[PDB]
Amino acid sequence: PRAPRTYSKTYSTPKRPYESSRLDAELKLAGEFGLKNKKEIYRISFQLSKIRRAARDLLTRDEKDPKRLFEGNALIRRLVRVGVLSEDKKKLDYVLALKVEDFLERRLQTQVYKLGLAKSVHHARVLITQRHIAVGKQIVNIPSFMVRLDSEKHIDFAPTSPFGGARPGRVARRNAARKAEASGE
Amino acid sequence: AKVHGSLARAGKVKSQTPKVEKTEKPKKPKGRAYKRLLYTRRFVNVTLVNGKRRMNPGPS
Amino acid sequence: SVGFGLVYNSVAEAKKFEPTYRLVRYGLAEKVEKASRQQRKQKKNRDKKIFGTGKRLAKKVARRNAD
Amino acid sequence: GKGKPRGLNSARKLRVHRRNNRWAENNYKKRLLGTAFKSSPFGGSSHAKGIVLEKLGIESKQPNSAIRKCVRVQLIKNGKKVTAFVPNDGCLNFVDENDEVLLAGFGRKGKAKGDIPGVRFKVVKVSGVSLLALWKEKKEKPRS
RNA sequence: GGAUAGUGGCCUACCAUGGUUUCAACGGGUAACGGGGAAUAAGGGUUCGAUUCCGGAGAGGGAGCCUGAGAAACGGCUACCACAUCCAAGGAAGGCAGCAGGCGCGCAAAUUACCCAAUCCUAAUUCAGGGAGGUAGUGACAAUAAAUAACGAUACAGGGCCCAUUCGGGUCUUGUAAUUGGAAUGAGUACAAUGUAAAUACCUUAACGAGGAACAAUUGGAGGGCAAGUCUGGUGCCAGCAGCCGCGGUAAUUCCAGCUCCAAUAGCGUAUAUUAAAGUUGUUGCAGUUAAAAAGCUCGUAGUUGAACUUUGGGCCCGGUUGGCCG
RNA sequence: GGACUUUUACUUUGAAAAAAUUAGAGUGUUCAAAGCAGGCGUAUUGCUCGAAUAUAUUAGCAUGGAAUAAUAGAAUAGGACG
Ligand SMILES: [Mg+2]
Ligand SMILES: [Mg+2]
Ligand SMILES: [Mg+2]
Ligand SMILES: [Mg+2]
Ligand SMILES: [Mg+2]
Ligand SMILES: [Mg+2]
Ligand SMILES: [Mg+2]
Ligand SMILES: [Mg+2]
Ligand SMILES: [Mg+2]
Ligand SMILES: [Mg+2]
Ligand SMILES: [Mg+2]
Ligand SMILES: [Mg+2]
Ligand SMILES: [Mg+2]
Ligand SMILES: [Mg+2]
Ligand SMILES: [Mg+2]
Ligand SMILES: [Mg+2]
Ligand SMILES: [Mg+2]
Ligand SMILES: [Mg+2]
Ligand SMILES: [Mg+2]
Ligand SMILES: [Mg+2]
Ligand SMILES: [Mg+2]
Ligand SMILES: [Mg+2]
Ligand SMILES: [Mg+2]
Ligand SMILES: [Mg+2]
Ligand SMILES: [Mg+2]
Ligand SMILES: [Mg+2]
Ligand SMILES: [Mg+2]
Ligand SMILES: [Mg+2]
Ligand SMILES: [Mg+2]
Ligand SMILES: [Mg+2]
Ligand SMILES: [Mg+2]
Ligand SMILES: [Mg+2]
Ligand SMILES: [Mg+2]
Ligand SMILES: [Mg+2]
Ligand SMILES: [Mg+2]
Ligand SMILES: [Mg+2]
Ligand SMILES: [Mg+2]
Ligand SMILES: [Mg+2]
Ligand SMILES: [Mg+2]
Ligand SMILES: [Mg+2]
Ligand SMILES: [Mg+2]
Ligand SMILES: [Mg+2]
Ligand SMILES: [Mg+2]
Ligand SMILES: [Mg+2]
Ligand SMILES: [Mg+2]
Ligand SMILES: [Mg+2]
Ligand SMILES: [Mg+2]
Ligand SMILES: [Mg+2]
Ligand SMILES: [Mg+2]
Ligand SMILES: [Mg+2]
Repeated sequence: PRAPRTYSKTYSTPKRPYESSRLDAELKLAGEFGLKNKKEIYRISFQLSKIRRAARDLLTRDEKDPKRLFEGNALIRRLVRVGVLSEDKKKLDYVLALKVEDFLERRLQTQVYKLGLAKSVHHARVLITQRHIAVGKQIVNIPSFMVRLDSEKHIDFAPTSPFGGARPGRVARRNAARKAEASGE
Repeated sequence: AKVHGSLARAGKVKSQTPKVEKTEKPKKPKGRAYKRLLYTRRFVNVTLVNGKRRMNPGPS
Repeated sequence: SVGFGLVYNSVAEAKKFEPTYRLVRYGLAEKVEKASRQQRKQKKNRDKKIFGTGKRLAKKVARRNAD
Repeated sequence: GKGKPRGLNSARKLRVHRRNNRWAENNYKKRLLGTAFKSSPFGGSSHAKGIVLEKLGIESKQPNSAIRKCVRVQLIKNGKKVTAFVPNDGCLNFVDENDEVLLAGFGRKGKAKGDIPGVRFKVVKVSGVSLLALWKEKKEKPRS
């Protein structure tokens, strides 16, 4: 007899099982941004579809309708806030446009590579997941973080690990221990 | 129709195909890296284009 | 690390407003340990079957040792 | 305006007319009559575990020519007798009479599968250890 | 009038003949507790709700009742019925649809563990009690995030490209490589402190902890629908596959395997149901000459439906909310 | 306060409207499913934003409309006003 700890799922799965075109395009997307699943694509296209839906429902209301104004704006300022929606096209008919890549480009996965720092979307994966890089002094290790535009400036290696000082790490310290134990005494 | 046919031969062909054991082969990468492998195999450097494209051809 | 702290105006006020597991935790009170939970319960349930002091039933059972 | 009453207060006639013609839908009729529970060897349930009576060699239908290795099974909740296929090369070696098998449907809503005449079920487990594992050899049948 | 806390055929006495029904009474079925709700996403719908909240009902089946503000109570009594326990054979006792735990049933579901620290509840009450409730154990029920690798160098091979009278390789890298190179990390293990009622895990973090013999990804599939072979070996209408169309009787693109390959991936197959596809239930929105389907015909009650016409036209004022051109 | 009034359907707006659920705003649970937090300094003696909004229909209530549909009226005048 406790409150239901509510949940929902975050992806949808394509109606047509075997569409070469869609499998080609999806694959290119995994090899472009360094994803491991078709789920990582499905999940984002699920977000896009719930957005596009609300966008359509709002667009059918009258202009200057109180709900259309209140919720439409919140959605637009929300999409601008993370970096999917450009400043120029800032009036929900572009959110009705949009596409998956605009969402993909904003992942901490893709940003850590984007301003150097990695020079491989995969080196970007392994770096993030391995506790390097952060935003504040706050480490994040989720490839799908999505860089919040105004924290783009704070993508650096973290106070810990190599690449940002503090230590080399038990690999290199083992080798330095092999030099100090073999060559000397 | 017939319901009491012979039953001796049940399991025949599996029992008389010659056992060939598997072959020890390079370990294939799991997860994202495998997708990478597919991407560079299917799109980056390409393979043949004999008329169009093929994926599992033997001798051609 | 983010926690929570209380500071009392005296040490009698802490000893009297604090959960007795924190006084145990710090060094300001013993952990008076007792029987298991179902142990005490079972002692209660035993003790429900007796009406009165109980020594009277020892002496009445003492007469059962003969016959 | 052929057939249906179009008017604004004939919702009664339209409802009833729908009710009546739902009965011509074979799956509405099944669901409402309770056929699931009444006929059918399973209870309506998804599976049912029974006992092996005898091992049969059903001859397949035309234009195929085979012997289809099955088992007559008597359901534990029904005592109903049911002839069930033993799938994959071998496997009829794995059963034996009086054994305890888990029959499942064939995936055709009733109805016999391919050329196996009048077999509407298939064996999924024997002796609690599942054909598949035995066929490949991941498992081994219990002692007795 | 009696009875009830009280209205009332609730009950009794007298009196009447009424009440319901094709706008479906009455009866039968329900593998029926009702609702908040759930699944399915053009819409209209279809299906579902034993189950975290609300209401109801029950405590093996019936009835009866004591106590009391409140029960027709069952972790209360009383009787019967059905179960069923102990015995010294005289008797006496039990009611898990509470917590755990067992048998049974089955396709189908976990510990006879810890605590009142929290949420709240009760008493004479700050304190006592609480299998309410919380903690852990079992737990791939559903849901979330997402490791299984990242980066150089070298050996040729290229595709580039300037030049080509012609050796060609040299820079910018595409990468297939059976020697290489140092880097990185938690999975685990584990001081410590954090955590907690006490624990256990998580978040922290000393010491450890990756090179192919791992710390080694799976589940189906590769004739069509349907994404991937006409490779090799086997069998020879057999064994088997095959939702469906169909494969197998000696060069099997469907079987048994090896190789390679495809799809989804810490998940994937199967069965049963249901929803979509389904405008194959059609209100939206079906069809009925010959494919399924107009009653042989006419009357006709319920039902559905039902021609036009009754203050229209002109005049005046008042104040709003968008939008323009200026601000 | 007295005296009387033909009946409806439709639509409008509004009240009465549990929570969780759905839709949805805000908030960087490191991301996410969630949760309803949280955010600022003099971080030695406090300052502060929140915890929205929507749907919620059929019936009943309450108000506006008077098109479209019904209904009643005066013909053995037992009609209307005074
Ligand atoms: Mg570290
Ligand atoms: Mg106790
Ligand atoms: Mg006592
Ligand atoms: Mg018929
Ligand atoms: Mg039929
Ligand atoms: Mg038989
Ligand atoms: Mg009364
Ligand atoms: Mg009568
Ligand atoms: Mg009558
Ligand atoms: Mg009827
Ligand atoms: Mg029932
Ligand atoms: Mg129901
Ligand atoms: Mg319910
Ligand atoms: Mg039930
Ligand atoms: Mg009530
Ligand atoms: Mg029982
Ligand atoms: Mg009772
Ligand atoms: Mg009770
Ligand atoms: Mg009886
Ligand atoms: Mg005696
Ligand atoms: Mg129990
Ligand atoms: Mg009980
Ligand atoms: Mg209890
Ligand atoms: Mg289960
Ligand atoms: Mg159990
Ligand atoms: Mg408590
Ligand atoms: Mg408990
Ligand atoms: Mg409990
Ligand atoms: Mg566990
Ligand atoms: Mg592994
Ligand atoms: Mg290490
Ligand atoms: Mg290794
Ligand atoms: Mg395989
Ligand atoms: Mg194909
Ligand atoms: Mg055929
Ligand atoms: Mg062959
Ligand atoms: Mg095939
Ligand atoms: Mg093959
Ligand atoms: Mg799937
Ligand atoms: Mg449709
Ligand atoms: Mg049909
Ligand atoms: Mg309509
Ligand atoms: Mg339409
Ligand atoms: Mg049709
Ligand atoms: Mg005809
Ligand atoms: Mg005719
Ligand atoms: Mg007739
Ligand atoms: Mg008319
Ligand atoms: Mg006018
Ligand atoms: Mg309203």
